[PDB]
Amino acid sequence: ISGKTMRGGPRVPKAAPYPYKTKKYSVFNAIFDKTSKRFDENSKVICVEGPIAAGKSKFAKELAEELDMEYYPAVDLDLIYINSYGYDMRKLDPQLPPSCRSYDVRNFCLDPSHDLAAQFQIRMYMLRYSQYIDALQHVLSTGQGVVLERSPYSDFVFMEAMFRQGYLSRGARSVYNELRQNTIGELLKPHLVIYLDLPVDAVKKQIKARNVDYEVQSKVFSDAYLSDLEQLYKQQYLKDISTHAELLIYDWTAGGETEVVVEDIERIDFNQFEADIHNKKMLDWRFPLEAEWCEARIKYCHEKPDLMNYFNVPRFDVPELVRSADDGKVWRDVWFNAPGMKYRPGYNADMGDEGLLTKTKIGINQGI
Amino acid sequence: LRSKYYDHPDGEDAFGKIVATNKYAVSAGVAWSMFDVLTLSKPQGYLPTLGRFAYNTGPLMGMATAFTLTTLVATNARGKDDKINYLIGGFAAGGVFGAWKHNHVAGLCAGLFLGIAGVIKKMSIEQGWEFFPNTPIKQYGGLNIAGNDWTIMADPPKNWTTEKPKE
Amino acid sequence: MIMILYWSLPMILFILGLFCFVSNRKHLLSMLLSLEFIVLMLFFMLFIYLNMLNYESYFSMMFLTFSVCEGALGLSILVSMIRTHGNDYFQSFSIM
Amino acid sequence: MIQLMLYSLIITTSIIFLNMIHPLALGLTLLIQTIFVCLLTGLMTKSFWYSYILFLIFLGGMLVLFIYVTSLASNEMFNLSMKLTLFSSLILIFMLILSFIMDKTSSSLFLMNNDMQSIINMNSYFMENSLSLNKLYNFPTNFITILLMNYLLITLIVIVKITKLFKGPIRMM
Amino acid sequence: MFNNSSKILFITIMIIGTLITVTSNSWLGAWMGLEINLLSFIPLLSDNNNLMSTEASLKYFLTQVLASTVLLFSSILLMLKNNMNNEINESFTSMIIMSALLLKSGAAPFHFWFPNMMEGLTWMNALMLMTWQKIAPLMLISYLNIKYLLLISVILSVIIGAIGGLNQTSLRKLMAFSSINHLGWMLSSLMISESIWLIYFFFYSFLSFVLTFMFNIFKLFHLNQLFSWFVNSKILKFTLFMNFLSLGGLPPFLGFLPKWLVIQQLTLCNQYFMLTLMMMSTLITLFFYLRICYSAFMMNYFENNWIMKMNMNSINYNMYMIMTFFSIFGLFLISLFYFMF
Amino acid sequence: MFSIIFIALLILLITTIVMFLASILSKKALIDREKSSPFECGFDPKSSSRLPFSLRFFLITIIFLIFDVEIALILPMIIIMKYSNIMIWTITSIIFILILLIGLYHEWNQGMLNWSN
Amino acid sequence: AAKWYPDPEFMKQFSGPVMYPDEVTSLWTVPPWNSKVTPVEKSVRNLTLNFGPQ
Amino acid sequence: SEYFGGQHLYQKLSMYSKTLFLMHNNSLKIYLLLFVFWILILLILLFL
Ligand SMILES: Nc1nc2c(ncn2[C@H]2C[C@H](O)[C@@H](COP(=O)(O)OP(=O)(O)OP(=O)(O)O)O2)c(=O)[nH]1
Repeated sequence: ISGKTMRGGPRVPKAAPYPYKTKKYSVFNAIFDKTSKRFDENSKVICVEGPIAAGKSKFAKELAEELDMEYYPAVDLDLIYINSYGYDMRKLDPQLPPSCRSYDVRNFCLDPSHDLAAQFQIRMYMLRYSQYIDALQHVLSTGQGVVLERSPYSDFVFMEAMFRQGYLSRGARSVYNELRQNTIGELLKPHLVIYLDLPVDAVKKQIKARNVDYEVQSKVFSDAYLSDLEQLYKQQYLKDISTHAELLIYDWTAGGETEVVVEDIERIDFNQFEADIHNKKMLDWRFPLEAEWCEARIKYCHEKPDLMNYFNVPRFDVPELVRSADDGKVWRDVWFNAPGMKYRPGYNADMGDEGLLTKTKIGINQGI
Repeated sequence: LRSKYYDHPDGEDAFGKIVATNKYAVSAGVAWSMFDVLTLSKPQGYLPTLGRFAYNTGPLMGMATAFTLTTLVATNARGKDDKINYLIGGFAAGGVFGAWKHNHVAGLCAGLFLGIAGVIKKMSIEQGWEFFPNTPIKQYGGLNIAGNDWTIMADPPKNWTTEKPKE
Repeated sequence: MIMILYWSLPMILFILGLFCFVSNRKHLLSMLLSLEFIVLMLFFMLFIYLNMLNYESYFSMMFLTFSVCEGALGLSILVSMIRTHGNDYFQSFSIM
Repeated sequence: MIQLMLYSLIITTSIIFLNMIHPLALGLTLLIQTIFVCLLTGLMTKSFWYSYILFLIFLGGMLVLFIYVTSLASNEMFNLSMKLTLFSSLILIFMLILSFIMDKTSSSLFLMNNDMQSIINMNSYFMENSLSLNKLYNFPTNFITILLMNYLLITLIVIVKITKLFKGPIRMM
Repeated sequence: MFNNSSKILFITIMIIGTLITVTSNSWLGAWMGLEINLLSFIPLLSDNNNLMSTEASLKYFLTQVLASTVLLFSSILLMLKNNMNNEINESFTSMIIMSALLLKSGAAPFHFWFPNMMEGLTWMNALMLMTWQKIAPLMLISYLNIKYLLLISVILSVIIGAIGGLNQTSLRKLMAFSSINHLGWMLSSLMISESIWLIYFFFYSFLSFVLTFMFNIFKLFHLNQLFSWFVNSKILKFTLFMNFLSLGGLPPFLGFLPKWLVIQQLTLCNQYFMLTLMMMSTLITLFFYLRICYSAFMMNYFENNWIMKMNMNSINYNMYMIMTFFSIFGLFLISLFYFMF
Repeated sequence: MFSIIFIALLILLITTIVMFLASILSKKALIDREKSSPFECGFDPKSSSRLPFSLRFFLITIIFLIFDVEIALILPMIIIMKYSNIMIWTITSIIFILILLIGLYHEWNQGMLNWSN
Repeated sequence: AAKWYPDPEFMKQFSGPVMYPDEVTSLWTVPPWNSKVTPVEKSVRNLTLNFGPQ
Repeated sequence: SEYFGGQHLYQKLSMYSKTLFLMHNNSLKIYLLLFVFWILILLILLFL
């Protein structure tokens, strides 16, 4: 909110950030370390969304730099198909059965009708969900606000747009809603959301500017498909989130300047809504007592594994998402014997890790 | 009114036995009937509620009486009070169960369930052991039950002596 | 009998208290109303027994302290009832 | 004597209390009975100290539940039951008749009133409630009072946590 | 003890409340401890995020209030006639006390409230209810010496506890009916001794302490979720579910030793007929445990494929794996235990 | 007592006679459909008075029940000061009033004494 | 040979809210999988006063 | 042999498990009323 010019200098944290990447924050940690002491005017969450290929990433980086905000790059399937040691899981796909073959954005743009599309869309929701929670931990433990490109709240638009084009089936949409309902309610909605309304014709021109191989060659980015996204952002997402978060709309800040945009944000006031307790605007982040602050911090810092275990919703009547038992055995063999997947990250000796005899530590909010 | 079934030999005191068995017929009937009218059937009105009490208790009285009569009749007719008598008794109550449930098979099979049940009861009476005997061993502590005490308050002096009294 | 001439009346009153605590009334408060009715009768008997002792009536205070807390706690749960269901009617609760 | 008539009234008010439906009808019935039970208890005791306390304690509970009755069960109905009025009035006079023709030396409770005590009882010549309430604040029973204190204070922490004041008022939505 | 400093308090005050009951040398003192225990559990049990949880906070309150109320009623009546905390020869007035305590613990004839309040509890709440709340009630029943009333509850407990459980799919509701059966074994073990009961209770809590974590750590609430649950090594998932067999009391595992010592003493006391009804009825309890193992013993399943990864808490899992290890290999340590001799 | 009850009844009879005189001594006129209508500043009323009246001091309302039941335990103090052990009486009494104050100040600082807002 | 594995149709047995559904129980539906039932926002009826003129 | 064996026994046990479900599908009041009935009987026998 207070840019570097307003403060005249870099952000001055109220107190030292808690090392949330390395130390857990359970109940007994909360007794000695309090949460509210670190919150500033800039302790907020910003979602910089827009249509496809609207230069959100460039705008976010510049924006997050002015407001001294942490910038979180948009999720991609490389986070699933590239392990920590850097090995590419996709190289293993010749071995795997066809149903378990790797699927990415490239594939979606090239064979959008494949049954793995329903899988692919749920993964994006799951990835955004985990990343979104990671931002909250950074906010609550460091007090520095975060800038996100696309929140999990906005992800159902792509699933809905894909459904209208007929790529998905009725079942896949039914499954997606149950996951979203089962999980979405546990997040804190963003303080501010910024939208970059590029008209439909413009984005179609803009996509060809990137000159990405598969996108230009693809057929998915049709007028109908791209039009569906526009109708979904404005009619369903933006109309809903504005009840909680401040909403700014620009034709394209990616093509425009950000210094004007930062000066637009700082004009927006975030305290007028604080007066009424039950006011919907920014309701989620209204904690009366210090206990409520710590509870939210504990939930995301210490109970994220619970948050990521709600995605277990059993639905087998849908045939697309089900993975056959015979494939699962084969897939388990190949997947978990790949270099670096034998053990948890940081223990695979064959990948060069050393000292395992005297090593006993595991990461926090780490897998396995 | 308080008659015990085995107060006399097997082929004796018919009126004493019928009262004893009908006692347990009514008690079990009402006990189950209370659950039936509140938790399962839930009749409405003060009259139909009695029908559930009669329905669940009535034939259950017929069973007990039938067993006593058939068991008593068999004891005299055959000339000996042996296990087959109670087996013969059980099939009578089973027959009444079918008439109650309007089911030919239910009465027949339930008679066998009841038939072998009676046989074992006679086994107990004739051999001299009990079904729910008073516990002979009742343990009220560990090994150190008199030693393990943790209280802090000082126990003031005693007032009794284990020693033999002085005079 | 002694128990009939002296202790019958409070016991008969107590069971009538329970039969209020189980009868079908729409509002949850009907349970709370009958709750401290029973407590009032429990005090009455307990006060009979404590007075068979010459000086032990001080324990009446101990009993009263727990009487209010169960009523006070009983009232708090009702408040939490309202702010999830919106109303306290028994028939509004899932039958399980 | 009035002890028997107190027996009749407490019985009578209890019969009707079983038949109340309206919460305030229950409350009025209960309030009337709290008077009688308070009166009756002091008859069979060396003092009325506890009747005062009991009366005071319950009146606190009487007000509070009206506040919630008037917020939750405000809109409800009464129904005069001619069966009930006759039945209570029928038995009430019937019971009152017995108390006049009762061997009311036999009906009196054996618990020793202050006057029922002997003249030699030296401990009965002190203040009205000195000894009885004494060991509420002496070793070792005092710790029980202390235990209540935490229990009451810990209770005071329970209500605020169950209540969650900050999430709004209470309305019968 | 999961969210705030306040939850830490309520847990401790629960311990104090239970201890006051089982250390009290009179009925009245015992009854007070129950009241202390009552309000220690409700705030732990009530959470407004769930419409179901507040309903659970109700059914428990109405039941427990009635139980303590009737319990105090009889205790006053008991010493109105005997003038002692103890009755020389047990009679009806002592039966009434027993009836309240059984309802306080949800034994068979008065168990109805107990499963019907398990819909809206977190797993950690169910453990406190299933294990700890049954200490104070059952421990006072050891004082009363009525046989037929106690005996009837056992026979109905094992029956109702088993047959009811076959029809459930909610694990929280299933465990309730499972717990009612194990409750039946306690009361049977309680008419013979307590040291068996103290031993048997400790093992029962141990197994339930384990199964609760596995559901709690992976937030499973329905049978279907077990099949959909993802685990890296199907061998690992296969072994975790081998705790249910111990909860079924199969001898190769630790969970039978408790059942075993309860039979070596019931048989020693000539209660042969009881054991027939109990042990036979335990099979039905063993049945629906196997229905859970359908998701483990078969070990190649059709599972949803939008998960490749297990996200689990360390410390709970760290303590859960240790507890599981003994739950499968704990038998050879019977040599060490010296509390049965 | 028994003296007080008699005068309690006698007073109640007397006060009862007072309106029973008023009900007769009162001028009598035909009651109108509007005369008996409620008073709400001369305009017909929108809302029955028996609608749910929202509450904001509910939390204090419960705390009131508690604080009274500790008044039951302070009142006996005086009566047993001449007769009790002074250490036990002194110690316990103080840690009774400190507990109360600490409870009060704790909630006051937590803001529970403030009304719903 | 072909090997049978627990299939979707096998597990449909466990899909309902109860193993042996009947008329009463079949009508029900499985609770939310996260076991949280968010309370539903309802109406707001506020009393009114014609404060004044009298 | 399997009429008295398993398949029928299951068909009966499941049938009872249905019945116990309805017995659990009642208001909380009914169960408490059941308890009070039990108490009243014991009290009545006490007078005798
Ligand atoms: N099916 C599907 N595709 C998505 C989703 N989110 C992003 N994409 C795909 C759509 C396009 O093929 C492609 C567009 O990438 P982006 O719009 O995110 O651009 P990028 O973040 O790389 O940089 P920029 O937006 O220009 O700042 O990614 C989704 O939720 N579902």
